[PDB]
Amino acid sequence: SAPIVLDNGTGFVKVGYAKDNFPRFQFPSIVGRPILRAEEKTGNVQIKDVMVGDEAEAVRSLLQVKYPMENGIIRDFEEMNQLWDYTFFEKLKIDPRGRKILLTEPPMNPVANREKMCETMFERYGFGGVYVAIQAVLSLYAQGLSSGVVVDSGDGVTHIVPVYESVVLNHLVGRLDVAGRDATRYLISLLLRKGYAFNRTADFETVREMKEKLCYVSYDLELDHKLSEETTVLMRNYTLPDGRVIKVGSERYECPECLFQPHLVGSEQPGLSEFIFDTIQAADVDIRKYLYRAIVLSGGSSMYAGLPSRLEKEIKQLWFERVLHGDPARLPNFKVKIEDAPRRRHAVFIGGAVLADIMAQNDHMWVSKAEWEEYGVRALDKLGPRT
Amino acid sequence: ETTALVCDNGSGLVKAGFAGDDAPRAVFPSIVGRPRHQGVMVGMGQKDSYVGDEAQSKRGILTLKYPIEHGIITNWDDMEKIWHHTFYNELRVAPEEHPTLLTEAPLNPKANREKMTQIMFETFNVPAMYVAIQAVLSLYASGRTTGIVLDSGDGVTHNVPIYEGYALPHAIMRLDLAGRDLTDYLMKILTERGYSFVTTAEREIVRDIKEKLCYVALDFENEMATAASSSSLEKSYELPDGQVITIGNERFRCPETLFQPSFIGMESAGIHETTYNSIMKCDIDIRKDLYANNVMSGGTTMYPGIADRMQKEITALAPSTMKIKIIAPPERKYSVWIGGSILASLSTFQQMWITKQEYDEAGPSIVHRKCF
Amino acid sequence: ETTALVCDNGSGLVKAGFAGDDAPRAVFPSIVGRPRHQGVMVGMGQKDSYVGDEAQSKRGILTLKYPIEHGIITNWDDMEKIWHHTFYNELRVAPEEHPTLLTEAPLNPKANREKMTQIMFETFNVPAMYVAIQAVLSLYASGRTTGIVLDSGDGVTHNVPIYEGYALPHAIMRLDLAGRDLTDYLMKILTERGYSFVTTAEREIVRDIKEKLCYVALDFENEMATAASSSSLEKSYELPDGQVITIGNERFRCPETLFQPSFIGMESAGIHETTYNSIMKCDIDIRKDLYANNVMSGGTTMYPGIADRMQKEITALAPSTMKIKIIAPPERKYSVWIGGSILASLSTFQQMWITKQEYDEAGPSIVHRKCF
Ligand SMILES: Nc1ncnc2c1ncn2[C@@H]1O[C@H](COP(=O)(O)OP(=O)(O)OP(=O)(O)O)[C@@H](O)[C@H]1O
Ligand SMILES: Nc1ncnc2c1ncn2[C@@H]1O[C@H](COP(=O)(O)OP(=O)(O)O)[C@@H](O)[C@H]1O
Ligand SMILES: Nc1ncnc2c1ncn2[C@@H]1O[C@H](COP(=O)(O)OP(=O)(O)O)[C@@H](O)[C@H]1O
Ligand SMILES: [Mg+2]
Ligand SMILES: [Mg+2]
Ligand SMILES: [Mg+2]
Repeated sequence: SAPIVLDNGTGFVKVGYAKDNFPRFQFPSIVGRPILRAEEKTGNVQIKDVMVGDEAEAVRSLLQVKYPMENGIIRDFEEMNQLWDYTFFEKLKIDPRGRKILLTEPPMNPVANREKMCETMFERYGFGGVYVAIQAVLSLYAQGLSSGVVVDSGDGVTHIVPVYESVVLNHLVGRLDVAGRDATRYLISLLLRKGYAFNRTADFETVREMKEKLCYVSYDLELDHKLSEETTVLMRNYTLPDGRVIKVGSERYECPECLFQPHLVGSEQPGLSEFIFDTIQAADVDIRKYLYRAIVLSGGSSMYAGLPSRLEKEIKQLWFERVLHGDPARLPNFKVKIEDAPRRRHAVFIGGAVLADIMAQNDHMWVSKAEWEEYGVRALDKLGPRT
Repeated sequence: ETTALVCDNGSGLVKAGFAGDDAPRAVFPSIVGRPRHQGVMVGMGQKDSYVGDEAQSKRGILTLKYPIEHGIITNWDDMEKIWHHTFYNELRVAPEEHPTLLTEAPLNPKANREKMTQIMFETFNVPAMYVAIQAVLSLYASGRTTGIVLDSGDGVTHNVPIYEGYALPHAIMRLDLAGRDLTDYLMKILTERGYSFVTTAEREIVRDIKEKLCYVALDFENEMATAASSSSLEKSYELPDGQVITIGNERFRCPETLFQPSFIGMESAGIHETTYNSIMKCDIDIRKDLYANNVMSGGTTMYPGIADRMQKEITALAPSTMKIKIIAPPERKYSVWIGGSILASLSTFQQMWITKQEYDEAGPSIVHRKCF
Repeated sequence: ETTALVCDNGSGLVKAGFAGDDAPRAVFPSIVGRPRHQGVMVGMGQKDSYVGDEAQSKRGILTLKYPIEHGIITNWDDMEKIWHHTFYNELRVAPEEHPTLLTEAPLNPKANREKMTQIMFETFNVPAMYVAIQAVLSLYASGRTTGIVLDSGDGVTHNVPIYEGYALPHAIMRLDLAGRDLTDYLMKILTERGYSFVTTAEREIVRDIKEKLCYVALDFENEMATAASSSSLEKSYELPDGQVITIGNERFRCPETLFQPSFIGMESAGIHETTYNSIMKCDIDIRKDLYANNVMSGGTTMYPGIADRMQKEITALAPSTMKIKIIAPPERKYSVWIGGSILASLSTFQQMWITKQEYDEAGPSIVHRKCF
């Protein structure tokens, strides 16, 4: 009946229908092959040939996990085919031929990835409709706003896109190659500082949950260095699901610091706030307020504790240092407002669900199966002529 | 006739309204905007084009264009678009029930007359219309039967000496220098301060800079020499984006282009040499009153202190044996509209309109036969 | 006087060498590299900042950033460091003896020129110096005196028409599209093939790729249609790593921005239309001659096949009765330097230097009363 919407994110998969509010099902984009190591390997129920999704992440102890998507693109495609099969056949267990699907994709992906993903979706499933939309416009839809710049930070890659009054500035879209996965890798290294080693595959998800529960974004660097240098209050105790406890100190505020200082992970690209400032400044002089006045955080990786406050303070400070050249006279004449909606993690899904019935009931807006087969790959231009 | 409409299709601004009134309900820059960014977002009905105050408000994304340049028209499609805007949006009156008054500068090519009159005929089917020169209304607004005028606008500046109901056609000349060229030179001189303005949207803010932070000096060499201690003349302008502008000698350099056109590669007589030549080419018996019956009109003459400089300069060129005066009404900008309304308010002007019955057999060429 | 020095501080590269010669003594990128690793290697004297060819050699670890932005210097400290490096490494002559010569973009914010001459007189003690626009040097390079110079480099591009004797300042057009923007757009479109370049050293690698494997299409839609069968437009490159890069229509898509600025979202007219407008602004007495001579100069204009498309499109815009030729010197990269050397070699130029003796009592503003 209602069109289906799919958000195949790098670290998670969300799926649902139109008019929905919260994602119907969310599960990591993982594929589990069976493996036997030096564990106890209790035979809970059974181990099948290929286990993916919630069952995979639950039985992860006895299986190795491979991530089909890296850096926002699909590395190995057979595993990702298994992922769509799982999602369509048991997560929703409804697999008609001819339904309408609205896909998602970060802005500056290779053409081949999107083209062959659409080809797979057509041929292997036979769906009668398709549409691929940027996550940024969906994030904009989530709050119903029309003008403003929205930043999306996920597991794979963080991107920002400025939109002013229902016009997407395709020549100023952002792409910062630092995301939650890089933060997790830096967390693993920072734990290797002390002596703890996480070289298994389930340990990756373990430390991901650790960073989920404990790590936080600093608001004042020198204050937190003083706190971690003189006081032991920052120490937290975390017990692994295996049952072992470790000590975490400065790692809590040093893990997500790589987002703001990418040189920690060996990235030449500027930090989050600096990149946002450059993107806003490169725009025309007329829309600069509405770019500053409405900055919307989105994505799972933006859920860091104390991130909106640090972002607002840092953007104001950087404006003061870069424009006013140290003059504090005109500082109180600046209006910046970072949006921090509670569901900025599923803003992409919410925007996709809204767009599902925004443009429904008229198939002449997107691509059909016949049009695809008789205009080849080049038929995939009705969606958008983005750069 | 119920009501009479008068409209002066000026190069930058368009003024329209019912005759016999004082406040124009239809004033807005002659701007046609089109979305430059091809990529658009589905929904909310992205309009194909924008015109008027709406276009000015959304100047950030569009690429605004001026249908009129130097007075000649190049964008007749935009002409019908803006005329439709004027007739329907902000007047709410059906065009086919009221007469219209049209204006333009002298020495306009005849084909312009033909096309404007012909589109007035078919595209709108208005009852009747008349077209004349802007300077005629400029003088008629003041209620003066004789005196030279200087109609400086956004794209046209022309001098029209006027006798008792007539004029000396050998004595009218029109100068292309106007607000557009002033804006261009202002950009070319503000590139000094590091400020850059290339996009049309930035042209629209350069125009505001000129409107609000410009004045005319009285003795350019002396004041430029004393500007070496640039402390009492520099001002501050707040750009829309949020920074500040420290305007300097360019706040008075750009309007000086009118007096000396040699700074824009225009080897032409100055704004006072043109007046001197025009009056000297007039009759000897009217040199006396033409020396002291000059008026200011249009939006270009809003410069503070330009009247005193113009008066003293034309006095310097003129013989000192007799007195010189200047007339600068505080409504120079709407003088043309007021004159048009007054002329259409004439008790006996209803028979000088041109209804359908003439064009039903005559054709567009008869406008030069009677209308002027 | 022993000799003379010419240093064209371009946005990307610096061509410094003695006058009276056709081969530059030293040409190298204008990059100041500072390492981003606190893990100092104790010993073997590695210095805090790297400039010149050493920056290119060690770009694997430094953070390369140009000290010129669109022809405007913004990091005067690294500017003076570069000048120090030049004078006492690649020239090995103290500036106290040999006078220098500099080049400046037209319509440049003159605070740049003032600070330039001030800092040179302060920290270099040059006996004398001069500043000239690259356009006049480009015109002098071919030995003629007519034509309009299309000088496009790393920061900005500009056109300055000129007849025998005197130039036409009101017709000078300048656009910021240049080699840096071309490299940026090439990097932006390379990610559509899966190849990602983010670091500054990667920017240099992409710039080398653009040097080696780029050309301008004769007809854009025709070549795009030809791109249906990936036969001839497809080439390969060898990365310094050892990788292999496959390049397609991006070979000719990125130089197209010179003619379609909307590709990178810059509202403007392509350089061909800019040249056409600039020549049209000239009077009828001068364009009949300026059409024939079109001087092409700069690093960007070295593209293979750009001259043919330039010629065909300029004749497309111009009336069909015109004969237009494009000048394509095989030494266009150093054309500005050769023009400067020729200008300095003339014995009729020693009179209008800028000596310290006149500078002391006139201050830094003398650069405006002397040069132009
Ligand atoms: N409260 C939190 N604190 C820290 N990190 C969080 C929090 N919530 C979510 N995250 C991070 O967000 C990530 C999930 O992001 P999500 O899967 O929605 O992005 P994505 O859709 O994969 O991005 P893309 O569309 O670019 O692939 C997780 O890897 C997790 O580390
Ligand atoms: N307050 C002001 N101060 C200075 N100049 C002004 C002011 N208002 C308008 N102008 C100038 O007047 C011009 C508008 O002229 P306009 O009345 O539109 O002539 P026309 O009606 O013939 O097109 C603008 O270019 C602007 O530069
Ligand atoms: N052979 C070439 N083909 C195409 N582009 C080139 C070539 N050589 C140099 N360039 C471009 O020209 C630029 C250098 O221009 P340059 O002459 O240094 O201008 P400027 O002196 O104003 O910096 C470089 O950024 C490069 O991208
Ligand atoms: Mg996402
Ligand atoms: Mg007028
Ligand atoms: Mg140069």
